[PDB]
Formats: sequence, C-alpha cells, structure tokens
Amino acid sequence: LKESYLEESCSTITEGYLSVLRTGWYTNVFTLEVGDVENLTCADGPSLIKTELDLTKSALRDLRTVSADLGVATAAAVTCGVAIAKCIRLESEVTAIKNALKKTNEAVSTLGCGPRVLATAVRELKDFVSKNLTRAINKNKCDIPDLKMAVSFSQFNRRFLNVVRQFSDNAGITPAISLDLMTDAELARAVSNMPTSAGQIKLMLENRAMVRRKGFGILIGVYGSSVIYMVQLPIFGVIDTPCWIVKAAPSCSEKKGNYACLLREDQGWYCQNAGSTVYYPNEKDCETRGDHVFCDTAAGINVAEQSKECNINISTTNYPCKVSTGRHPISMVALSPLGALVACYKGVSCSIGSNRVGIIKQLNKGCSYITNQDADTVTIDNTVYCLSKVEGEQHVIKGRPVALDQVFESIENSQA
Amino acid sequence: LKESYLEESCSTITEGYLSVLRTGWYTNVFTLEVGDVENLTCADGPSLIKTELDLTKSALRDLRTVSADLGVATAAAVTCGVAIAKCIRLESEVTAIKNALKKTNEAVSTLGCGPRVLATAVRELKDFVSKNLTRAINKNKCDIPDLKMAVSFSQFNRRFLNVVRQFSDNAGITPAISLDLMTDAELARAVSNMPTSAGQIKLMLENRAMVRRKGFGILIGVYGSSVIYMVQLPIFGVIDTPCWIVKAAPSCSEKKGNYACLLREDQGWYCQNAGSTVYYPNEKDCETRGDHVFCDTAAGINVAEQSKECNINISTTNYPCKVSTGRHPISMVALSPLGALVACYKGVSCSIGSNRVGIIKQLNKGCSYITNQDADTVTIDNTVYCLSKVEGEQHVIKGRPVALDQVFESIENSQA
Amino acid sequence: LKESYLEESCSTITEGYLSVLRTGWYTNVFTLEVGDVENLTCADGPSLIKTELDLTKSALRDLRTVSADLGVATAAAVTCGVAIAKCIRLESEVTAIKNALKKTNEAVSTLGCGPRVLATAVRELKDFVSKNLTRAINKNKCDIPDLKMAVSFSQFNRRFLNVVRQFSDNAGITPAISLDLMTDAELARAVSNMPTSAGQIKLMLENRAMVRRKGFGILIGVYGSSVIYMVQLPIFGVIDTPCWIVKAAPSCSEKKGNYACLLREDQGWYCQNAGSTVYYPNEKDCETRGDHVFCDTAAGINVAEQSKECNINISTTNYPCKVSTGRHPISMVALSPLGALVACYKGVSCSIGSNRVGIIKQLNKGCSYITNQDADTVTIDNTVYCLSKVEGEQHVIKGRPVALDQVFESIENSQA
Repeated sequence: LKESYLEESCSTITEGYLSVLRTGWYTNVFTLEVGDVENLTCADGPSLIKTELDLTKSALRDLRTVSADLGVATAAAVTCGVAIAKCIRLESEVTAIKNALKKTNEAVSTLGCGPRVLATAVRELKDFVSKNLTRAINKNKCDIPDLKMAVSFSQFNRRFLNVVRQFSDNAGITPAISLDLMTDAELARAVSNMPTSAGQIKLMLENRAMVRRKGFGILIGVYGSSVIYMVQLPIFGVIDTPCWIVKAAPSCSEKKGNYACLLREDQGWYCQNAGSTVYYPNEKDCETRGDHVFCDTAAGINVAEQSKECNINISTTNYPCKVSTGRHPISMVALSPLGALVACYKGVSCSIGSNRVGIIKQLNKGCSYITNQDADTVTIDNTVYCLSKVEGEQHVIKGRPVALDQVFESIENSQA
Repeated sequence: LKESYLEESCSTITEGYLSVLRTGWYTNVFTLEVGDVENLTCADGPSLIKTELDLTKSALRDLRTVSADLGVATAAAVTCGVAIAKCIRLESEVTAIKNALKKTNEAVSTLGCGPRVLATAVRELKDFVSKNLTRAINKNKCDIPDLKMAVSFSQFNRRFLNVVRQFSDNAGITPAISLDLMTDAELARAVSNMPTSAGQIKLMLENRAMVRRKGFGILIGVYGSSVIYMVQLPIFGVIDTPCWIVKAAPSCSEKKGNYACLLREDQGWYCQNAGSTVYYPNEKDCETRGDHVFCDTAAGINVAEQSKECNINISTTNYPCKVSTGRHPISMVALSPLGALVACYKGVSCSIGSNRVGIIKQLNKGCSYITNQDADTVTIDNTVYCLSKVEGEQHVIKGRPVALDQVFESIENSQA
Repeated sequence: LKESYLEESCSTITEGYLSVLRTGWYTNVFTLEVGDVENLTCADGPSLIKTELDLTKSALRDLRTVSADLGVATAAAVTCGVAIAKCIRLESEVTAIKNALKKTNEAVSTLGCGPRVLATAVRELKDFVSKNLTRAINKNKCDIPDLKMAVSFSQFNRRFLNVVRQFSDNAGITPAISLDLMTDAELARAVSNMPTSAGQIKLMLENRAMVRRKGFGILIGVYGSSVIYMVQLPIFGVIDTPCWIVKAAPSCSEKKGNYACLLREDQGWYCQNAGSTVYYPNEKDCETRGDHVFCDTAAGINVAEQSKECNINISTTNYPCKVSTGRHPISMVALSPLGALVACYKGVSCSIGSNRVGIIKQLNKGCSYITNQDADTVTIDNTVYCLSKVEGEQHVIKGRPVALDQVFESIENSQA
C-alpha cells in the first residue's frame, strides 16, 4: 500500500501484497440424471412434447457422438485433468460412486486414484422423466391436452441442453465454469469442501468468481441414463505472503538531435514463496483484487533473491540486470498503481488533466512521474489515459537516471 | 483506389482511404427494471411459475454475488471504462438519474463527472412483474390454471437471464455488444446521440456492426429492484483523412546455390491525423470496409513524415528504414489489395489459376507481382491462395530490386 | 508408436503417425425457410404470439442490418470463403439453386463458379409459418386461446434465433460449426458427400468433431423469406503418410558456478507429403487423436529432407541446424509422448511420483529422461506435471550431450 518511484531509473515498485496462490486442483464431479428417456417414444404423430423428446434425444445422442482420445501453468494443469478423466472410467469407479451417490445428493469419496474427490448429484431430470412425465408418456401418447407437461419438460431439460451446447461447442474442455455448469450453491459447496486452512477457503469463497475464472471443465462421458462431467477448481492453498510488482518506462537521453535509450525488461510480478522469489512475467499469470493478488504459481519461475540489488546499486550490482538497448527515438506511458511514468519526447505532446480543474499543465519532455492524487487523467496526443483515485503513500528515491551487465560489457569491450 | 507496385523493392502500396478514426468513447447506460420481485414467493408447492421465480431470483442473487474490485488502445480505453463505473455509484448518481429516468424511457444528463451521458430505460419486466404478474401471485398461489402467465414470465425474463449469462460468464466486461445487451433500435438511439459532426454519426450508423465490435460492456451493479449496466461505444470522431497501407515480400538473391535475403519491416497501416503520420503496425488496430478504414487511433504511433523517402531513394534516404536480414532460403506469398507478391524459390512450386480458364502458367522463381485482374487464384504447392476481383488502377515503378541503414552500416564497418 | 530418446542431445523423437491432412474445403450451403412472415401482424393488442412475432421480425430485421464489405493456413482459407460468398449472389445463383431445392431437401449442384457444391434445405419454419400458424394468424388475431400455437412458434424459431445470435454476435464468420448451425445428421450428410477416397471420408466421419473444429461459417444473406448461410468444412484429402514429432529440452553445462547453455529450435511437427517434408512449427497447426494426426497442410513449410542428419551427426551435419544460445542459468520440463525431459538445475527441486508407490526419488541435477512407465507424475517445486500411462517401445541413443553452424562459426571466428 506504499509505492516507491525510482528517480534513478524512471521506474516504479508497488509493495504491500497478499498472495492468493494457486497451488492445487479440486475436482468436483457432477452426475446429472437424465433418466431412462431413450425407451420413451411419441407415436401420436408430430407433437410439441414429441419435438422436445426428439430434441432431447438428439442432443443426448449428439453428446454420445463426442469423443477426445500455453503459458506453462495451464498445460501442466491439463495433464492433471486428463489424469482424472482417465482414472474415472477406471475400475468402473462409476459403478462405485454410483452406488455411493444413490444414498445422497452430495458426498466425499476416495476414487481409485482420487484422494477423496467430491461427488454431487443432480437427479431432477430423471425423477421428472421417470415419475410425472413418464406416466403421462405411457401408451405412446404425446398430444395430450396437458400443455403444462410440455413446459415443465423444456424448462427441466434446458439445463441439460445448454450443458450440451457448452460441451459440444467447446470440443469437451470449457476454459471456465458457467452458472449453468455449476450453480452458485453447488459452486459454494464444492469450494467449501477444499483441503486447506480456514483463511484460504474463506477468502476463496469471497471472490468465488476468480475460482470460476481459474477453473475449467472436462467432459467425462454419457453412460445409459447418466450424464457425467468434472470441474477443476483451483485451490489457492497459499495466501498472505509478500508479493510486489515492478514497472518501468524508457530512459532516453538526447544529444545533438540523436537519442540513446535503454529499458529494464524485468517488469511483472514477484512473490516470496517457500524460500524463493517467483517471477510471473506475464500479466495473466497473476490478477489483482484490491490489496490481494491471485497468481497461478505453476506459472512462475524461481529466480535468485538478487532483485533487490537491481534497486540499490543497479550498474554495479552482482547479478546482471537484464536490459535491452536502442538507437532511434520512441515515446509512451506505462501506467502505475499510484500514477504513471510518462516518457514524452519530441514528436508527441503529453498533458495531465483533472476531472475537477481541467487540463492542469502540459507535461515535460523527458521522464516524468505523475501521482494519481496529482491528476485524474493523462493524454498523449489523441490517445487518452485516465487514472484511478486510489490512496496510499508514494516515495521518490533521488538519483540521476541481454543482461544490463552485457551492455556494460559490450561498450567496455569495444573501446580498449 | 490506385495501387503502386514498387518493382525496386518487391513491395506494394495501396492509396485512397478515408479514415474512420476512433477518437473517443460514448457511454450508454441502461437501466433494466426487474421489479419488486424478491418479496414474491410461491408457497403452493412446486410449480412452473415457482420454478421460474426461483430461477429468476437465483440468477438475480447470483448476479448480486458478482464483484470486481493488450495492444495499447484497449488498455487506455479500459481505464476510461473503470472511471465511469466509479463516478456512477458516486454521490449515488443512481438516485439522481433514477429521478431523471422515471419521467421518460430515454434521456440525456450530465453525470457527477459525466459530461452529459446517455440513459436508457427498459422497464417492461418491472411493470409486468408489478401489474399483471404480481396481482396473480398475490396470496402465494402459483399453480394457477393460467398457463399464459408462466409463458409471459419466461419470455420477459429471458432478456434478463441471457443478460445474466452474458455478465456472469465473462467476469463483468464483455468485449462487444450483443443484440441482447442493446437491441438495434436502442443501439441506434445511442449511436445517434454521439457528439461529432454529421458525416461521422451518419457513417458510424451505416456500419453500426463496427460500433458493436469496437465497443464493450461494463457491469455497474444491482440495487434493489434495478439492474444497471453501461456500454462503451467508440466515437469515430474523425473521418475522411488520407490513409494508405504498406505490404512487402522477401527480396532474395542467389549465388552458387546460396541465398542472401532481406525484408522491410514497415508493413501495416499509416494515417494523416493532426499533422503527423500514425502507424498501426498490427492488422487489428485498423479494419477495412470497402474504401473506408476503421482504426482505433490510440493504437497508433506518431512517426516522422519521412516514410515517403523509403519509396523514392530507400538506400540513400535520411531516416533509416528498418529492415531485417537473413542467411538461409525461404518462400511465401503476401497477398495485396489488387494482387499478390509471390516469392517462389527452389523447393516450392507456385502457380496462378483462373476460375474461367484454369491454371494459366506456373509462376517464376524469383519475385513476381500478380494482379487480381490477372488471376483468380494463386497456389504454392498444396497451400491454396485465392484472390479478389476488385477494380482500380495498378502501376509498376521500375527499378532493380534493425534500421536498414544499420545493415549498410554493419557491412560497411566490417570491410575497412 | 516407437519413441527415441537422443541421449546425445537431451531430446526426443516420436514416430509412427498417420496423416490426416487438410488439403481442401467443402462447402455446405444451408437454406432456412422462414416464410412469408413479414406480411403477418398482430393487431389484437399486446400478445404472447405478438411478442414472438415482433421478436422474430426484430431478429430477422436485425440480421438484415448486417453487412460485411493469422497462422497462414486460415488466411488463405478465408480468401476461399470470401470467394464463395461472392460467386453465390452472382448470376443470382440463388434463383437457380432455389429452383433446384424446391424439388428436394438435399441435393448436389455445380455453382456458377462452384464445382458442384452441396445444398441442404431446412423449410420447417416456413411450412409451419405458412400452414398451421398463418391460418391461425389470419384476421390479425393473436390472443387466441390456443396456447399450443405460441409454444410451437418459440420452439421452431429458436433454431433461427440462436442462428441469429450466432451470426450477429460474431460479425458474420463463426470460427466453428455449432450443433445449431448444422446438426449431426446434416453434418454427416455433408461430410459424407466430400470428394476423396473411401478411407478419408470414413475416417473424417469418425472424428467429425474435428471436422466441426476445423471448419467455419459464413453469412451469405437474407432475401425475402429465405435465410442463407454456408459452412466451410475441411477436406482431409490426405491420410496415412509418415509424420513424426520433435521435442527438445535445454542442454546446460556448469563450470565454476557459471553456465553455458544451448537449445534446439526445431521443435514441432514434420510430415512426408508429395516428396517434401512439411514443418508445422506451432502446435495448433496439427492435433493428435490417438495414433492419427490432424494437420492443416497450408500451415506447413517445405523444408529440405536434411533433418535426419540433425540426429546422426548434428555438429558436423551439412544443413545448419538452427539453435539458440545463452549465458545465465534456467530450469524446466518439456513433457514428451512417453515421458519428460527434465532439466533440473541449482535453484529448483524436481521429483517423480507414483500414483501407486508415492514419490519414488528426487530427480538429478542435469538432464534426465523419464518414461511414462517409470512415473505417473513429475514435480518441479510446487509446479505439478503429471504424466500419461500410454504403451509403446522407447529407446536411448548413447552419446555425450541462428543456425547451430552459425554458433560454431561465431566461436571459431572469434578465436583466430
């Protein structure tokens, strides 16, 4: 909640973060009973209930014609998911978990390889198909005067049909959990049943939309009158360790109308997990929510603890800070948590504006750091960048503005 | 509508374009009245209307469990969008705009920070919930013999449920405007109310599907019986300035079975806006529609006016034309507006075919330029490239085929 | 089904593949009859059937307000698709194919430019609109006591409305075929009608979900009471030629706490088609299904047959094997078909685990090759990588671990 501007490097650092680290996967297997619906037929000619039965059977048979045979964390995670659809048909665990879920609509159970996985039953469609609807469909009569029967049917199989749309349209693995895959109460029962300490399950529950976004779904298959799928939910088994984030902007010097520029390439996320610092170089591997930060940890890299020497004595530091270099001039804005680093050079015009006072001042050629208490908006030409009004303490560390040590090594080698 | 082939560089230039430049964002805030639907309950056991009420209340409460806390133009644009959802709950402007939209279903109004934003009301669901439906749900009786009441209910809340699907499934920010977020008449009222000159609003209206594609949606929140969302629509405030587009293909020379190749890296879009030339290096930042070109301008870079010297005297030119170089042979086709540059080298076979005459001739090893009046199709091996039949005048500029001046500087440095 | 581990290069090769090569596009044009539905109006005030008619007419008119004007294979393919929507409105082939599909609901016919394209009719909505429904809507009376009429209407136009959602939401070109664009029976009739030999159509039919994923849809337009769209289905006209796939992992050597590392950059897919070897460098250009491999061939590059000399004598080989080089240490796992190459260096811990025995052993610093019969899982720190249990024969080829010859050329040039 305390941000430091490195005057010496035209850069920012943002501190004060709590990890929410994805360390594992929780499997919520759902079983949707459709019922013995294949052995029902409408022979009283064309009918609305007949059209719904033919639609239901066509979507079900279309799902029975379905068969299977990236940033790093997700690929290791998918290898997990495949492992669980496999061990499922294994030893017909179906038969086992089937016996286990007749008894109840929600239960915990160790799978052949599964370490006590979650099983949730949704049987409304079979009971309706079996009880109310199948008695009205005995004797092959569907143009019944009971129009109520047709409307209950299209409403109750709607969840299954959209479920079929969601599985047929995405070739078996949705990237997240829709409210039709798992409602919120079922989502909450599954999130609540995860194996971690109290603060982690409670915190994951709060922001359960992130559990939705970071999880995904796998088709297991159709067996008779049973619909089977599984949802992989990220277990954020690690919370409240230090994280901090690093931003940087181009440092350019001009002599005689010509430019020499350099830029730090160590932007992105850093976290202190298990005695090492993990770098999440891409934005998408981590995600902020207020003061808490959600990261998939398998997406990070163990880097040496050496990054604080990149702030204190960056030229003279022992680990070589990686940088790139350039020969022709640029201009841009890298927005920061409590401001913006604005590199505004000849050829562009930059300004800061206020939602209360209007444009305050055009901003200077060179590297400038602007605070989000200072301005409400920044503009470069016609590109508009507005800014947040979030509060916290900011600080300036005075100093004059391939591995960077390979740039010093390249210059130093060419002159002797 | 006049294309020039640069024989001297194996390259094309396409001229004759009218800008449609995204210069701003128009905010269309929608208010969907759901009604006082929470205080209705069905106590006459399980029912179709009860299931619809429980579904409606579950989707609404699921949306009440929703909370928040890339090519450059879009990120600056999102900072806008966040600014507007913030200033909305501010000073409960809700209460203000609420007072303002009771009076009418469509109106203009300055927001606390909003410079006269658009407000659109859609109240059908509350009035139905309140008038026809709530009187039939008094006294907690839902298995009524009026089946008409249940069908009007599922049809009228369908817009809200798909609206809920669209907001719950995308974690609050859709990338575009579906016909369920904003119908065409509401889309047209909002596009029509934008702040620019007549030719721009009329032209944006024509191709309003691009306004759909370039805009996006933000969830604001649920308050009581009111549903609130906002749609950011791009204001293409700039039209009919010169744009032109540059394509290039590999120029390869062979000696003794060995290749030396070079390629211009200045492909992409160029526009003359406000005294500078803006380069849109990625295709997606600009989009053609006939003779008009749609660009998001915040996606471009002010480059010096020096690019025409890259055509006249490219080796000797003063700004250094950026190029890359290579040592091992390749082969490819870069399709152009009125043809194709085909670099066809040893190892591949290339041909042009006609939909009328069939294969005309196999095309030559080397760099060839083919016109879309010349052929209907071009093939390299089994990769098929067909071509358009669009008309306009083509011209050949005769000439023998890191910054390119850094390639001349590198060769020139190594021999003395 | 026989995998070779190159001990000499810390690398894997997987052999035993059957091509399923996308060599062409099959066009399935669908014609959906909506009926003369515009000339029907409901004047008996507000009604459910009236709301459905107004919705249907609003979605239809919204689709009448729709107008148009990447990894390489797809872009050449889209130029195909555009060619076919063009030649369609040409010579009003509509009128021709219209005459041709009155006679039947499915037929083959050469288009003006089309080489005998497929036409499929779906007319249920017009016949219902015309026969049962239009007689009940004569005399402008929609609040009829027949509630059955309203439910048949919303069910029958549902396919058209979701069809409209799918076309309005994606700006006219879906990336694949939903079950609502083409049901499985229509999908099967179209796949079955493709121009190739028996083994190819039969095999494509098996895994028709890949035909779905690799095809896409194009809006042609609305004319009166006729809905028109086309689906481009990939014709995998080539099957059962040799393919093989190459993986590699970093080879690192340490001296005095310092690292020198190199890595082969020739990972990806290789196929023997038409006398040349085609390289599919990106995963997405090819896709495995068991022992068969699905590739879009226009996505590949003709490379010289020289790659087997990259295995036998890679340092001394004549074509220069492309490699990159590095100066600072890394650590990672590249999973393989029958195992994993695990480069585990100082700073990380790696292990293999078993679903039966538990963690077997922590894995060694250095380059290790682990078989999927050997372990069920591998872990680096907290990043979990599990593994498959697929069977086949593995083999080790003993040997001590820019173009690679440019790395030998760079070292060799700097010392003399």
